[PDB]
Amino acid sequence: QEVVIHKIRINLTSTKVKQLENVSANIIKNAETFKLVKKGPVRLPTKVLKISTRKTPNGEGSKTWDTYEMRIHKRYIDLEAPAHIVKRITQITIEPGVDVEVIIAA
Amino acid sequence: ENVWYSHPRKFGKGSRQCRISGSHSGLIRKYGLNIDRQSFREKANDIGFYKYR
Amino acid sequence: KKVYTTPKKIRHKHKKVKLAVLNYYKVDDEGKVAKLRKECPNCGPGIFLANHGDRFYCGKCHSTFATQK
Amino acid sequence: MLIPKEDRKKIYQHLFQEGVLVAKKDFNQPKHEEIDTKNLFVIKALQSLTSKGFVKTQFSWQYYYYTLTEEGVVYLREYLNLPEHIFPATYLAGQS
RNA sequence: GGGCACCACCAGGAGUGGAGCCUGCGGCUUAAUUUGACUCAACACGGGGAAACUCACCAGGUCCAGACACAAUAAGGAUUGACAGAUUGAGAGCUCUUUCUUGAUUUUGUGGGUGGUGGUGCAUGGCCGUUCUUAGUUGGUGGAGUGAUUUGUCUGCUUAAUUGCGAUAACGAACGAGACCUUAACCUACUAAAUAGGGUUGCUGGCACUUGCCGGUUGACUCUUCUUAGAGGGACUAUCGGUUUCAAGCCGAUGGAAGUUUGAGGCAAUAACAGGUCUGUGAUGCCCUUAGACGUUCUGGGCCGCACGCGCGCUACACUGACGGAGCCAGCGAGUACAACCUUGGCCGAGAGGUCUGGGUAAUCUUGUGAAACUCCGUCGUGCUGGGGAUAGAGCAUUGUAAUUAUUGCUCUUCAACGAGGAAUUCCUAGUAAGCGCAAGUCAUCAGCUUGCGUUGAUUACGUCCCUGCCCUUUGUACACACCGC
Ligand SMILES: [Mg+2]
Ligand SMILES: [Mg+2]
Ligand SMILES: [Mg+2]
Ligand SMILES: [Mg+2]
Ligand SMILES: [Mg+2]
Ligand SMILES: [Mg+2]
Ligand SMILES: [Mg+2]
Ligand SMILES: [Mg+2]
Ligand SMILES: [Mg+2]
Ligand SMILES: [Mg+2]
Ligand SMILES: [Mg+2]
Ligand SMILES: [Mg+2]
Ligand SMILES: [Mg+2]
Ligand SMILES: [Mg+2]
Ligand SMILES: [Mg+2]
Ligand SMILES: [Mg+2]
Ligand SMILES: [Zn+2]
Repeated sequence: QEVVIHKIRINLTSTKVKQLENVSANIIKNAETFKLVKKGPVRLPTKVLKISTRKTPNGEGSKTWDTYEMRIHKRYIDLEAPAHIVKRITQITIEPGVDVEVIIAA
Repeated sequence: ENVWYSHPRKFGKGSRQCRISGSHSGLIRKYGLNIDRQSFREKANDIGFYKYR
Repeated sequence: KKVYTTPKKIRHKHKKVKLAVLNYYKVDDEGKVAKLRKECPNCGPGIFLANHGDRFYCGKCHSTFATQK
Repeated sequence: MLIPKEDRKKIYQHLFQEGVLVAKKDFNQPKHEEIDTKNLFVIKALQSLTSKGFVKTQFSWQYYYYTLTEEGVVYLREYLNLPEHIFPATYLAGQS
């Protein structure tokens, strides 16, 4: 009766990459099963967090450095689909590590 | 109990303590870590930061 | 290290000069009471004014009077 | 140590309610979270408790952590009045 | 004797050392100008660009944060508080003037802790640096020795490499190197997108005025080359030629995005050093200290002082320039809701900077960060000149509680030294060197520093042991705390 499409973006942010990919795949599969209009898994530029730190505590000896870094992986799945469907999706397909998140408002 | 036991320590080296040691020395305040650099190094792997290149 | 300076004069926290069953208040008859000095206007009765040469205060509100009595 | 006793009592009550206490390692802080008293005072109280058994303390990451032993609990009860079959976190409230 | 390396030298470049100025470190000075560290492996290091904080130093003051145990007061107060002015640097009750509060917390002792950017890194942990990113290290058999040990682990030739080929009482192995990983390069081949870019077309601006050219609009429709970033491939020294016991390999052409280990790193053995750090650390032994502290905390300074040494650095000695206009292109990034982040766009101001407004928690907004050095046309022409910009004086701004011992910016003014730097010595082999700016880091405010980034982009080798260091081998050794030896 409703069939009210709010236009819903699923964000998918993570560090672990393979896991994220798997999650995305799962989501896609779910969508296919439910048979909806959606834009495919858009992948955004991998933001890298860099922390340069002198390896030493005491600053004595040669001046050596360690670039410790964090990889951020950010994906978007845009669903032209209802509210109920979105809710259902949210309910099923949750894995550890990946930050599942929904915008909901076009 | 005494009245004057506080200079205004809103900002600067004195305000910004670290989470672990509570030091004002080599304080990584980037990305809201607030960690003395040594401490960060010791834990960096657990906090998601890995050496690659 | 460097040696300590030594002027000489030390100052200690005063012991307070404690006193109880103080000579404030009185009774003449027996039945009724006769208050000496006065009680606080700001707070309720039970607390009593400090009396000096045209200068008053009270301790429950640390020290907050001005008018004479 | 120099505590207005009411505050101390309040703190004790709070502890009892909890079955636990988490403080900062932050002296000069004007008022604690939850309790309407100075954090420093609370910390001092906790220390005192520890010194006469009762509480178990951890100082990790600028956060003091506190849990009550059986004896400690008993002491707290005595301080309060409350007799038996009471709060802390020694057992669940109902189903959680 | 034989190796290796632009932390060695050649062949060259850029230099530094001279000049001024920044900043480190001495020396002196000073209440105190806190401390750690001195060949490489101390000296723009302590992420150490100190205005207070930081901070450890000095002059001064404040505070207990003296846990707990046990007694002396135990309310005829234990001790807690305390406006008023003198007091006090001082709306520090710091107290002596005071005579009101405070109710057993305490407090007065005695056991007992606690804190200390106090000490000792030659008492330790962990981490780091260095021998060494060099090529080194080990054990299982078996052989040689009574034995410590040795051989394997090596004449030679290769290799960046104890890398391999070979020769062989040694055989097969492990670690280290390699492989590995990350990134930097290729994909008109896949999967993808109004948070990335285009094509047609709508409306629409201007042109020439024929159909055509540039545009502007998230109006439609469709695409994935560039974009990103998932999955894969792709290089293996490939094909050919020589050269080399026709081996390991090396040298040259061809193709190929890539033929220097494809480039760059990340990790990186055994054994160590009395290397550094007890001033990252509720990592810590012991000593010291331990309630007028060497604890803390306020306040004012100081790390920045100057006859003078060296060490990183910047700015220049101009004509390959300077100054004006004009042209006008990057990549790493980073960036706030409990705060005050980046901050376009509009108005004010010669500027700095103010204001209103937004957009952004971020491929969306700042941001195409239209960065500089560059390129074009003009003004000065080789004169301590318009090169050079120091010291200076003043005002205008901003950050903060506080700017004098200019924080920084801007405006005018002052125009010093220095015509390419002696003995010495650093760095370097390709998108490197050098130049040029950006960038975050620290950050309330300050970049001459730093980790990165891209832009412009060469000269000369592509070798050798002459020097320097290091490595092995053979030698000699009265050394073994090992030449700072005996
Ligand atoms: Mg002193
Ligand atoms: Mg060296
Ligand atoms: Mg300095
Ligand atoms: Mg340097
Ligand atoms: Mg400063
Ligand atoms: Mg300490
Ligand atoms: Mg200590
Ligand atoms: Mg040592
Ligand atoms: Mg030593
Ligand atoms: Mg044997
Ligand atoms: Mg051997
Ligand atoms: Mg051949
Ligand atoms: Mg490589
Ligand atoms: Mg952008
Ligand atoms: Mg001149
Ligand atoms: Mg700096
Ligand atoms: Zn009163």
